[PDB]
Amino acid sequence: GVAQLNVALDGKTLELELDSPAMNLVGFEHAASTDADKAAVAKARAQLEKPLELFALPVTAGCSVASQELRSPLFGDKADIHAHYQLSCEKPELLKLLTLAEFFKRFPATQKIQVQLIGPDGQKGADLAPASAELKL
Repeated sequence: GVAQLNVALDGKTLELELDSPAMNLVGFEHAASTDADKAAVAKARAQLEKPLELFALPVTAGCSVASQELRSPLFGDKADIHAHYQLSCEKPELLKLLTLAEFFKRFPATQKIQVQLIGPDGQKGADLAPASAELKL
């Protein structure tokens, strides 16, 4: 139950890249057949489309979404989910702490998240888990 997250904080710009097996987010590795499959896909799509909620960005930072991409056949019009987010924060000084607590609540099949961070300070790695879901930005 292992996802990657790449974070990049340069000034106003916050970039988030999630790479996860479909299993963690949707509950299965096939394309969507049954009603129960189509409803799990739609629940995951709706959640991944609200990144300020899923990554619990603090409202005080003034974060807004400039772009977001879901790359998977599950989310196209016709075995890995990629989710790319470009955010812009009016007060990025207030981004002190990234919490994946909400990601773990909304996708409880995710047991561990490997985070890479890149910032004016350099590169930083951490393994996050429901137990310790926080990372100093």
